[PDB]
Amino acid sequence: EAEQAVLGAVFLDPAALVPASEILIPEDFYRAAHQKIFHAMLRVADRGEPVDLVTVTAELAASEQLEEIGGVSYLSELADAVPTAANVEYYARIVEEKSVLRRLIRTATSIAQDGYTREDEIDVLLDEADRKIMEITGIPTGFTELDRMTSGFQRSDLIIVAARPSVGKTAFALNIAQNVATKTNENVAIFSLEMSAQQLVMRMLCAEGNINAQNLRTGKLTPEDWGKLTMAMGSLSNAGIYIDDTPSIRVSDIRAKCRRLKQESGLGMIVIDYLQLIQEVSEISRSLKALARELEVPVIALSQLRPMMSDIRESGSIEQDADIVAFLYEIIIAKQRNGPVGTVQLAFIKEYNKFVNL
Amino acid sequence: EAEQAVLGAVFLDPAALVPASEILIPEDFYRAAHQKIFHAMLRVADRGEPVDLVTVTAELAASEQLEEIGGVSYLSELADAVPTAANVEYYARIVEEKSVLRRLIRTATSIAQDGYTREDEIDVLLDEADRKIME
Amino acid sequence: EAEQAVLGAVFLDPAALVPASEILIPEDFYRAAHQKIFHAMLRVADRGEPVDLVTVTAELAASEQLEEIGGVSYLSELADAVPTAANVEYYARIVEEKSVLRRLIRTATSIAQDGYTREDEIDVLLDEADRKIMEITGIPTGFTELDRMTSGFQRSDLIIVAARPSVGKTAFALNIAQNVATKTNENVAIFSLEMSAQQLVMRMLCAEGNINAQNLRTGKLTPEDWGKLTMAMGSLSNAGIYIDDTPSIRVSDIRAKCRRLKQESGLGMIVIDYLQLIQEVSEISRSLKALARELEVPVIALSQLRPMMSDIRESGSIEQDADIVAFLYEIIIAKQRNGPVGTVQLAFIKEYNKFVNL
Amino acid sequence: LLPAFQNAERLLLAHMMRSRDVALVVQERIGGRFNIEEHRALAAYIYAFYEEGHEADPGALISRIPGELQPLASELSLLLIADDVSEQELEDYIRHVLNRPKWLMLKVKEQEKTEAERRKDFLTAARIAKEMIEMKKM
Repeated sequence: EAEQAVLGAVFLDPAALVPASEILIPEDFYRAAHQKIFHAMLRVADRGEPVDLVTVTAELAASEQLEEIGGVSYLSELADAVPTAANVEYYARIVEEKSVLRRLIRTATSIAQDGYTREDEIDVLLDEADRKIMEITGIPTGFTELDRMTSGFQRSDLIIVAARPSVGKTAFALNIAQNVATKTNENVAIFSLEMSAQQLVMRMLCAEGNINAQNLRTGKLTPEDWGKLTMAMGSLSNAGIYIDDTPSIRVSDIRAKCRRLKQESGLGMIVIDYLQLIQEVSEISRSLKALARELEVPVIALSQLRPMMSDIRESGSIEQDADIVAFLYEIIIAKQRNGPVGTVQLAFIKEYNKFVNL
Repeated sequence: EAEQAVLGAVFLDPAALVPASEILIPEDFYRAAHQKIFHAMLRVADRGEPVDLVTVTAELAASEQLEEIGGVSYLSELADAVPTAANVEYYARIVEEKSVLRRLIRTATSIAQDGYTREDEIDVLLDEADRKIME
Repeated sequence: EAEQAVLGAVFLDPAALVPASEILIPEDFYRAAHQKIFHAMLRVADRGEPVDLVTVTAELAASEQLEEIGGVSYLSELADAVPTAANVEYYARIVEEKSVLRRLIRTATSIAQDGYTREDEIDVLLDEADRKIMEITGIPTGFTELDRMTSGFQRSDLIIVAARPSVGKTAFALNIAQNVATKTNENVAIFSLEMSAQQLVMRMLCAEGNINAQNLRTGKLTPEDWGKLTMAMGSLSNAGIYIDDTPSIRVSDIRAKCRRLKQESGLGMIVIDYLQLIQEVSEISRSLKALARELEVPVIALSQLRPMMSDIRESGSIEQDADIVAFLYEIIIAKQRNGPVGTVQLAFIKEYNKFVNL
Repeated sequence: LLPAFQNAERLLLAHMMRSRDVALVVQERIGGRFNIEEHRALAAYIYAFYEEGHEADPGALISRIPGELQPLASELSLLLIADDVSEQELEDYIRHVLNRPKWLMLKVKEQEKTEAERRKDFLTAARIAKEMIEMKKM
């Protein structure tokens, strides 16, 4: 009995027939009202024409279901009984499932009794009683040209830019974003999810001062690179960079540290790294959909399985929890609902860690 | 009380399922409904989608836990229950204890009614507290 | 009458113990006595030896059931009275209908009651509901010696063309996909599994119109990509090239995309992507064949992984039902029963990735 | 069986039974303007304590205020909250009480609206919907 909730919303929009008349038909309605209602709810579109209960109050009183629906009481009490206007589809589905019930009854019930009727024919009775069932906007990047051919980076986005084990998803977040927190003032709450921050603070500074390739892990630096490290030391600890690294948990480490700081710093981005060993995937992936809804700002979520949508389409929501899913092969595009389909190229080096421009 | 005015925000937001399964899961609900309300609250917005009362009335009516839970006679009583949908936190950090009341009561009522066992192997009941009372 | 006399005739022959039990296995009777004779009529002659009341009214007496079935009261008669044992079928062909029900009863309710005692499974009431009820011609390939050394394709064939990756894994599901669609007027089915849905279009706009080398991946395109494709952009979703948008689609997830797309649209062929994505592996193989066969139109099923081969005949039978089995690394075919199995001649231009053939 | 708003009006007769500089702004905000028939005089006994200056507490106030207003204001102190209050919980009850009246504005005029139902009017009686549906859209 979703029907009750299924019919009374073509008033709230009111063009809540834009998908509702792009989906089902009046038959699904059991009661002689709802059918001949939706039947005369499907004569508008001839022009057309458009949408109003009055265009139906001159329609169900014209073909007299005026005395054959539920009376005046039952007409307006549809506008009065449906709240969540953004459903429709949806929604109208459960009725087709109440009609999936109907898709079986007067099909099987026919056949079940056919051992007392078509007795007789059988091979005829077979292949028929079977063939029945045969149906800029635009929060920054640093290389300004990258908040453009896609257009940000904006409020409420699960911006996923993924790659294989240590290719792009590893340090990609240490590139684009260090121009949203260090360059403009839209601060962060970060999580290192391929290492501790002690190793995730040792990967981004490589970009500044042409440093970390001699290296720092084994030794130190050469004379002129200290006078180039002192020109790269004060844009991390000083900066509004506040990462978190906490071990095997579900998801609560974010929100246990990302609720108090809603009022303090400002929150312009929320940061996320790798996926497949933080202890399936969607109860951790939807934990970021209604988060950018509550905190209200662009967010980065780098997952793992090519990456195409298909190969991360079984190891993550990704297509759904995020319309936007860029990649790291180049930053391969797939599904965008915010800007034009212009593709781009910036060359990657693989040592000093820099995606230097074309 | 700490439960008898909870679910409203999940309609008022309605995508307030994230601060729910935040510090919590679908089990922290004794009252026979709230649990499989929340289990019917997860896999629904596990699509999808996000959230609205109706989409909740779906999988409950599906698992016919609307013949088994009761019906719509609560939907209007819980849509109309919350006088401000900013408590939320809260209230999931004040209603914790309410079901946390019995995290070490299950693991203690055991050993008490289980003096009637290790007698036998005696000693060993040390390390059940180490990995059920302790945590 | 049809069941009552159904023991007496083989009491009389008695080497007519075979022709009926062929058509009827031991689980097709009813009355809790005649089967205790029927199954017993099978559980006697195992030497040797063979079958008569002597040895029949003996093993029932051995398994002590002769005072549970009747004793020699209803036993003297059936042997004595039945006039002829020449029909013999019969019986296993006229009382077979009660078994046809005992085969087509428990399934329907496992669908119907799945909507009451279950509900409580979602798609299982949709699909395990659909489980136990059973219980050159020429189609333009578009090349030269792949069209000349293959024959067809004819209707109903289940093909399997595999290779070692990048070379011939996925560089073909676009080739005949624009050589039946952009060849003859029909609405075919072109899938995408390994690769994401429409990222495959930013791969076939690299083959049709040939735009990928200027680069299609650098910003925009050189003054050499323009007067090239719009005189034909009104010929891409107008000429049968449709694409699928769904992740973990098993075998029971796809037939419909050819069940309602051949009845109402067109569908002259079903181009698909590799098995390892569309998710032990022989009954499923007797469902892609039993799909290609159940539609009368050829089907592609690309696979993945001294002198020897067999290493695909090994991984679960496979090589017989999917009759034609090809092998690339290589452009030589390995198995097909249309006639000859000629060495294919094709190309791979990297840039256009196109097939200029000999 | 207490409804939604009845407690948002109580988001005052407890937030000013325990904090009165979280009550001076109510004078500015909810005059009022109050909803319930006995909940106006309660406010009328709240702001008048702010002038004399004595020991303000949960239960010291609720005796000023003789009888009836105690198996009511005492039951307004058998509650389950605290004194950590937000700026967007202060900007929340702004609508709540004073606007529950506007939920009424789809009842007493419906008596008229539904009496156009009895005369079979659907020409103009099917317009007040816009002066209802798209009246709640503010």
